[PDB]
Amino acid sequence: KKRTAKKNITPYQRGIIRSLILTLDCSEAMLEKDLRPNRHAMIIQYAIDFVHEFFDQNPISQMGIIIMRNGLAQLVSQVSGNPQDHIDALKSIRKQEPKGNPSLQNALEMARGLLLPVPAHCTREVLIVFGSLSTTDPGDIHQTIDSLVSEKIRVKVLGLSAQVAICKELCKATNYGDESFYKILLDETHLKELFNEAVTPLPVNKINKGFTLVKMGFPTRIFEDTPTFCSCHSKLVYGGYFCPNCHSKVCSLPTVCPCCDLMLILSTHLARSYHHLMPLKTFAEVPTTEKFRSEDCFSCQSRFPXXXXXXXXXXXXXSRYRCEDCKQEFCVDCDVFIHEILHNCPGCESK
Amino acid sequence: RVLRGKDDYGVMVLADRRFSRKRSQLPKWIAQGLSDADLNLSTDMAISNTKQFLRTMAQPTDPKDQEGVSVWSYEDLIKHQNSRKDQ
Amino acid sequence: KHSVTQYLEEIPQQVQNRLYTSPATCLAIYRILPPLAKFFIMAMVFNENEVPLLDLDKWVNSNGKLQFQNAIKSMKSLHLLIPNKSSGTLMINLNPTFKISLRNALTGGEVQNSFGVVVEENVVSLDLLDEYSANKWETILHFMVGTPLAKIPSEKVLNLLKHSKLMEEVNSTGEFKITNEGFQFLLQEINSQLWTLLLQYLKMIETSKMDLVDVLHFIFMLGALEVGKAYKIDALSETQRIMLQDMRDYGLVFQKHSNDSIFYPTKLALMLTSDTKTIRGLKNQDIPDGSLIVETNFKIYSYSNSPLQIAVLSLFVHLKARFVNMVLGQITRESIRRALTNGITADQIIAYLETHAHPQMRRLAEEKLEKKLELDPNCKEPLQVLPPTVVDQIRLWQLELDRVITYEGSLYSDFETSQEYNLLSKYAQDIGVLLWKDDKKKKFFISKEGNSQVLDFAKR
Amino acid sequence: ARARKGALVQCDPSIKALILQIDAKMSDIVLEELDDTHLLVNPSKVEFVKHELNRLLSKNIYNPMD
Amino acid sequence: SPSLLTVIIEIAPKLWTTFDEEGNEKGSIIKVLEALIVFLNAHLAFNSANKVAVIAAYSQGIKYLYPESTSALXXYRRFRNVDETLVEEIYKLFELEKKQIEQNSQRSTLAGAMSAGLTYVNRISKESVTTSLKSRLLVLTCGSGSSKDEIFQYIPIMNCIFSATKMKCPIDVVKIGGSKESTFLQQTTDATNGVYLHVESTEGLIQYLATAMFIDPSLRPIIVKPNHGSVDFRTSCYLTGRVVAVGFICSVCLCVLSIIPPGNKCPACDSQFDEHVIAKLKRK
Amino acid sequence: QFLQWCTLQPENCAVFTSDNKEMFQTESGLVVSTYSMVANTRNRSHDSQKVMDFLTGREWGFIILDEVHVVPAAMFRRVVSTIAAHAKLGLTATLVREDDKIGDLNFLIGPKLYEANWMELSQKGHIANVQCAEVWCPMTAEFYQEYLRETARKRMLLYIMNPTKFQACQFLIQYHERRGDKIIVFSDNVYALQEYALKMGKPFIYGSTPQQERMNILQNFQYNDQINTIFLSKVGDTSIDLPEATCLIQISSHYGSRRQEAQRLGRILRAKRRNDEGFNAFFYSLVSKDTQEMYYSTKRQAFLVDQGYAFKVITHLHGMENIPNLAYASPRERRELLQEVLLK
Ligand SMILES: [Zn+2]
Ligand SMILES: [Zn+2]
Ligand SMILES: [Zn+2]
Ligand SMILES: [Zn+2]
Ligand SMILES: [Zn+2]
Repeated sequence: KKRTAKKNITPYQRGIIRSLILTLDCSEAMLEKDLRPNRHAMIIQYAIDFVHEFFDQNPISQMGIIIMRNGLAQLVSQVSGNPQDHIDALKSIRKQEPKGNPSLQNALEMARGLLLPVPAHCTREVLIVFGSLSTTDPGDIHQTIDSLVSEKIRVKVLGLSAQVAICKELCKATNYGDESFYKILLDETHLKELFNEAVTPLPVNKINKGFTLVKMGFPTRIFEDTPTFCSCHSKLVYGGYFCPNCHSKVCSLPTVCPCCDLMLILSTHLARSYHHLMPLKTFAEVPTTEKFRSEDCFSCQSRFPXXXXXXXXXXXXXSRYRCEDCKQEFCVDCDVFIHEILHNCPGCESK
Repeated sequence: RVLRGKDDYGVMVLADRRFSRKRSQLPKWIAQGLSDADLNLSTDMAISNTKQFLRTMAQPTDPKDQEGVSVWSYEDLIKHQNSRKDQ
Repeated sequence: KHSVTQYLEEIPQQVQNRLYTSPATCLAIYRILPPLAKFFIMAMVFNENEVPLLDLDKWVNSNGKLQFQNAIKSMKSLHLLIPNKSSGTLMINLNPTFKISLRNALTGGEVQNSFGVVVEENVVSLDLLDEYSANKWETILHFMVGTPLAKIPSEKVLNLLKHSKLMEEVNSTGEFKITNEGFQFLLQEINSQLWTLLLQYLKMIETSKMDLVDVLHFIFMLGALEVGKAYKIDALSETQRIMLQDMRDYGLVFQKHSNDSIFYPTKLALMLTSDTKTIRGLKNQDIPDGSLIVETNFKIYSYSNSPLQIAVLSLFVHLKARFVNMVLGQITRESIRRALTNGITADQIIAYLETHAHPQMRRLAEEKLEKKLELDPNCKEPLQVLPPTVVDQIRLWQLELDRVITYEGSLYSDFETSQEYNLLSKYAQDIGVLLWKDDKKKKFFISKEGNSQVLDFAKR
Repeated sequence: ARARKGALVQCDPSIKALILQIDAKMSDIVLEELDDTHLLVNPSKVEFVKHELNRLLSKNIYNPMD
Repeated sequence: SPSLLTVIIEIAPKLWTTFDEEGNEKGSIIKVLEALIVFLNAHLAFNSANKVAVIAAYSQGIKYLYPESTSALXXYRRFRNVDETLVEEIYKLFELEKKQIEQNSQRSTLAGAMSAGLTYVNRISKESVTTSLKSRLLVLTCGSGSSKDEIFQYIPIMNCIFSATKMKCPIDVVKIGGSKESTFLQQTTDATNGVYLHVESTEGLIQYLATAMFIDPSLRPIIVKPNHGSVDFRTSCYLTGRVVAVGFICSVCLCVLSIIPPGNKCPACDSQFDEHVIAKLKRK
Repeated sequence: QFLQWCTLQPENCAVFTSDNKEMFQTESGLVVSTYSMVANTRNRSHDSQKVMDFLTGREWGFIILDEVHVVPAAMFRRVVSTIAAHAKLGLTATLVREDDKIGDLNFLIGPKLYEANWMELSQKGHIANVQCAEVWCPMTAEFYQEYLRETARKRMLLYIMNPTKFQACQFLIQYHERRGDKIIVFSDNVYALQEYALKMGKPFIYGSTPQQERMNILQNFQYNDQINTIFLSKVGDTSIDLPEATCLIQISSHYGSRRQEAQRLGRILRAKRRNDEGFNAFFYSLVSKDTQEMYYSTKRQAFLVDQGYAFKVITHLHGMENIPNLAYASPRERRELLQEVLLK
C-alpha cells in the first residue's frame, strides 16, 4: 500500500502551448445545495484559484470563461491570457445567483467557434463545468462532437457528483478515443484537484502531427516616470515594456504588442514550461530496514526520522523519502515539496 | 432491468409500508443488499441516500486491485484461484 | 503603562549619556528605538560623517515621515543625539556616547552587560529558576495586583505597591487592592505591568545606594548578556547587586540559591526586554493552559483556568463558584460595572480580552478574523472583528458610569486668515488628527502633531 | 509654537448646562468657554466636576428603580 | 519582526579558486565569510532573536554550517554560538574538501545549495507558524572566468525564482569577482525583488550588506540600491549561441533558437517539423 | 380567522360560547369550544353544563387544548373523571405554567412529542433574523420631574407619552415603509395612543377601533406598502388575529404577568413571508429612560435573549433630529402632554 505516481511521467511531450476555456454553469441545479455556501458561489472561487494557477503553470496559454444560464451558453471573457479580467467577470457571476439549466450543445457550438482563433501550436481544450442532469440541445449534439474530434479539439469535462454518458462520450470522442477525463467531484477538496489536475498539462498519447516552427519575441524594460506613457493602452503608464521590433510601448506584462503581432514573454513562460516537460521520479519512502542513512534530512535539517525500538513506533515508517537517481534521503514533508513547486533535488544537483 | 452489467449501477427505490414485511420475498442477492438499516426510510432521507449514492457511485473509482476479487481479470485469476475452489 | 521612554526623556542629558557608555545598554535601547530611527541609528553609527538633513531627505520614499518626525523628536527628547545647526540645516550627529556605544555592541563588543555574563555550568535551565521567579512574580501579582493569597517574597514589592502606587489598596496597612494605578498596570498585557511597577523600584530607591544609572545599567546588563555563572552575583553594581539581591529575594532576578550565586536564566527579564513568549512545584504547563471567557450570548464558558488568572477575571465579572473546569460568571452591562464604580474605565479590558485570556478564545476568534487582509478589498463584510456588540455593551455601560466624555489635547490660536485653518483641517481629515474644527471660532483642542509638521515646513 | 493646555469638558447642551453649574460651585475653575459645547477647564478640579455630579444624581433620584 | 537569513555562500573550486588568480592574493573568502558572519550577527542583532542558517556548496557536494546538521547521531554569547557552530562546522566542512570536491568542476552544487536553502526555508516557515518570519536568502557567488554562463543547470536556477515569489523569500545575489554579470542571477533578483550587487570582492561587504541587503528582509520601506540594468533579453540560442530579441521557439521542445535550424528537427529534439511550417518561417 | 381555509367543518364544529346558541349534543362529528365553556365561572347558562353531561354519555376520544395555562388545571381533572375521555391533546405554548399542580397535564394526557422550539420558527423564514431592540428615548426634565414626584402605577402612561418615543417610532415608520417592511406598535392605552398617529396622518390601529376599519387598516397594512404602521392596543390579546410581524413596537412593558409576555411575544411576532432585508423581523421596545420602565424594560431585555431571539439596542436613529413631524420635540412641549396624560 503506497499512494504515489506509479513509475514516472516519461518526459517526451506535454501541452504547455494551449488555450483551455472553462465553461462554468449557473443553473437552478446549481441553486440546489451541495456545497457549503451553495453550488454556484463555491465553484467560482476554486476556478478563481484555478485561473491564477493555470497562468502560473501554463503562462504561454490563454483562458476563456463560459457560463450557462436559462438554457443558453454565454461567454463572460473571450479566450485571452488576462488573469485579472477573468476574475473580474467571475465576480459579477459570483454576485449573481443561478437560474435555469445548462445548455451543452450550445456550449459545444460555442467551443468550436471560440477556439477557432486559438493558434495551431496552442493545444485545444474546453473544460466543462457540467453538474446538472440534463442539457438543452437545439440540434444534433453528436454532429458537433464529430466536428471537434475531426478538427482535433480535445475536451475534458469536470462533472459534479453525477455521471452522464453524453459527457463521458464527449470526453472519449474528442480526446483521440481516450476515456480518462471523466473524473467527478464530491467534496470541497475533491473539486479543487480536478481544477488543479487541469492546471497541469494533460498528456495521454501525443500523435505525430505537422509541427509548426513559430516566431516569438522578448521585450525590454522601461524606467521613465514623468514621461509616463504606453502605446498599448494609451494611458498614464509609469512603467512598461517594449517590443524589440515595433518600438511600440506596452505595460509591464507579457502582453502581445499590437503593432507587429509577435508573442512576448519575459522569463516565466520558457521556465515554467521547462519544469513541466521533464519531471523527475517521485521521492518514494525509502524502507526503514533499507534506509542506511543518518537520523536527519539531507535537503533540509529534519532530525526526526526514527523512533528506534519503540514497539509500534519503531517499525512504522520514516521521514526518509529518497529520490531515485540522486540516492539522497529526505523527509516526507520536505521530499513532497521537492516535487511540489520546484523539482530542484539537492542530491541530484549537488554533484 | 435497471442494471445491465457489473459496471451498471443505480438506486431501486420501492415505496410501500408492507415492503418491511416482504424482505423475505426479495431475491437473496437483492435481499442481502437490503439490510435491517434500510427498513422504513424517509423518502427525503432516501433522497439523501440517493444523494450519497449519486455522490459515491458516480465517482470513477477504478482501483483495479480490488477488482480481481470479483472481476477476475483476463485468464489470470480464474486459473490461479478457481483451482483452489474445486475442493 | 507609564511610558518609560517618555519618562526616560525627562531625565537630564548627563545621565542619558551615562547610560550610553555601556555597549550592552546601547544595544538594549536600540531594540526599543522606532524602526525608522533604527535604520537612522545604524546608518549614523557606521559612518560618522556629518551630512545635512536635505540628503537624508533624499534617501527615503514619500509620505511616512511621521515615523521620522516622532523618531527625531524622541531622539532629542531622550537626547541620544545633539542637533547642531551648522549651515542652517540639521547636521544630525549621533550622541558621542550613543554613537560610540553601538560600535562595540554591533561589532561583537565588550558591553558591560554583554561581556559581563559568565559562561559556566548553567544548572538553571529554561525551566530552571524561572518557575520560582514566575511563582515569586505570581506571589507579587497576588500581593501587588490583588489576588486571593499574597505569597510574594518581595517585601519591598509590597511596600513599593503602597507608596509607589503599585497596589491600589491600603498602602499603610500593608494591603494591595485594585485601584487607578493597579487597573492601568494590570490592563497592560506584559509591558504595562512590568514597566509601571519597576519605575517605583527605581524612583523610590534612586538616591541612597540606588545608583540610578548603575541600577539601570545592571538591569540593562542582565539583558545585555546572559549572566550564566556568576551573573546575578557578578553582573550587579552597588545598586545593581542590591537591586539584583532585592530582585533575587523579590522575584525581580532569577538568582541561584543562598541570595548569592550565579544568574539563573529566568524568563522574567527576557519578557521585559525582548517582549516575547511570556510562558515560563515543578509543573510548568503552557501556553494555552491559561484562558478566559467571552461570548455573544453574554455568557462566559471557561474550561481551562489558572489560580491567579480567574482572580483578575472576577474583578470585572461576578464570581459565584469554581468547578473542575468551569467558573460561574455572566458577562453583561452589570458585569463590567463592578470595576466601573471603582473608577476603572472600561478601556484596557477591550485590549485585555484580545491579548490575554484569548488562549481559550482561539476558536471563537478563529471564526472572527477570517483573514480579512487580502480579501478586505474583495469582501467588505466583517465577521464580528473586533467584537462590536460587546464593545457596544461596554461603551454604553462605561458611558453611564461617567456620563461625561473628556478629550485630551492642546488648544491653539493665531488663525488670523481663514485659509490656514481650512487647509490644515482638510489634511487633518486625511490623517484624522483633528477631533473637531470650526472656522468661526478658529480654535481646536488636539495634540501638537498637526502644529509641529506645519511649522516644520515653515521652518524648513 | 503656541500651546494652551487644559481639560475639555464637552457633552450635549442639556448635560453641559448641569456641568457648568457644578463647576460654578467651586469658584468656577473652568479656565475658558469656547462655545456652547466645549469648555476649557484646568485638569486639577475636573475630578471634582464629576464627583459633585455623582452626589446630585444620588441625592435626588436615590435610585428607586421602581 | 524576525527574518530568516539562510546563508548560501558557495565555495566552488571552479569559481572560488580563480579569485586568487585574478587581481592579487591579498586575502581569502574569510571577509566574504566574516562580513557575512557579522552581517549574520548584525541580522541576528537587529531583530528579536531572528533565526538564521549557513549553507555552503562545493563543486561536488553541499553542507550546512550554522544549523549544525546531525553528525554525532562575548556579547550576548549568542553571536558566539552562531560562530562557534560556524567555525566548528566550516572547519569540518572545509575538511571535507579534496579532489572529489573539485572533481565535478563542470558540475555546480551552488544550484543545489540554493535549492537546499529554499527547502530549508520552506520547512522552517512551514513549522514556525508562531512568530512568522519574512525569510530571505543571500548568495555570494564567486565571479570567475571559464564559466560565465553554464547551460545544464539552467533549468533548476530559473525555477528557484518561482519559489522566492511563491514563498515570499527574496533571493539576494552578490557577485564576488570579476565583471561577469551573471544574467541568470542578474535577472533572478529583479524577478524575485531582491538585490543584485556585483560589488568588488575585496570591499568590506557589510557596507554593501547593511545598505543593500537590509531593506529586503522584513521592512522594505525605502529605495533599494541595485546593480546596473535588468534588460529583458534572455539567454542565447542554443544551436548558435547568439543573443536573440525576437526568438524562434521550435516546438514542445521549448528551445528558443535563431533562424539557424533547418526548420525541422532542431538539434534539441527529434521532431520533424512540417515543411510548410518552415516555408512560413522562410517567407519573411 | 384561519379555520375557513381549513377543511374542518364550521357548521358541524359548533363554536360553543354559552351566549350565542348553536347545535349541541347533536353533532355527528367534531366540535370546537373552550375551557371557559367547559367548566369555569364563565358558565353563562346551563347550556355549557348540558354539554358536560353529554360528554359522559358520549365516549369522547380526543380533546384539543388551546392555551390551557390561562385556565387553572383544577377544572381539567374535574371534567376528565365525569367525561370519561379516551385521549386528549394539550397544545399549550409556555414552558412554565401555573398548571403544574399534583396532576401534571403531561402525564394526564400523555408523553410529550415535540417542543415549541421558537428558535426554529423565528429563524427559518417566517420570522427569521429577529432583531429585538429596546429604544431608550432621551430623557428630559419632566420625566425626571415626574419620576421623583410620584412613583405609583398611575405614572405608567406618564412616561409612555414621550414625543421622542413617537419620533423614535417615526424613524421606524419612515425606515420600514421605505424598506417595504411591516411596522407593528403595541400600546395598552387608548387616548394617548390615538393622539399618536394623527400627527403623521395615516390610518392606525387604536383602542376600541371599529373592527371593519382596523382590518381595513390592516388591509392597507400587509397588502399595501404606503400604510405600514399599526398600533395594537390591549384589545389584541386575548384574542384577535395576530398579524404578520416585520417590525414590532412594544410601548407597555409591565403587561403582567411574565407568562402573558411569553405568549404575547410569541403571538404578535408572527410569520412574515418576505426576505428582502437581511433583518426581516425587527422588534423594538420604545422605553423612556431615567423613568419607571427601567425595571420593566430590563426584564424584557433578559427575556428576549433568554427566549433565544437575537438582541440589539437601538438608541441612535440615523438623523434623529432631522426626521419629519418634529412636533413636541422641544422639552417644554413634552411636559404639557404629560399633564394631559394625567387624565388617563
Ligand atoms: Zn498600457
Ligand atoms: Zn512588436
Ligand atoms: Zn534526487
Ligand atoms: Zn527535508
Ligand atoms: Zn526542439
